[PDB]
Amino acid sequence: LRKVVLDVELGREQVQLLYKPIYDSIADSNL
Amino acid sequence: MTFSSTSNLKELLRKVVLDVELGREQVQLLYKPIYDSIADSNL
Repeated sequence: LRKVVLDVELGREQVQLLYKPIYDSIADSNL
Repeated sequence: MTFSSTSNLKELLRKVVLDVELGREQVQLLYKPIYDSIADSNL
């Protein structure tokens, strides 16, 4: 018979960059 | 002469029935907001 999969919601949660409002970014490859 | 004499002869008297509005209450589907439908005719 036909095979059907229960399309359930799994997978690890996405992670967000929460630090940005605090730190003052300094970007330079010369450091 | 008395109406009580002819009371039993129901076929002579006008038949009137008072409306009652009797029946069965409609049954709504309350579960719809909670569930996610998966309609497939070959499950």
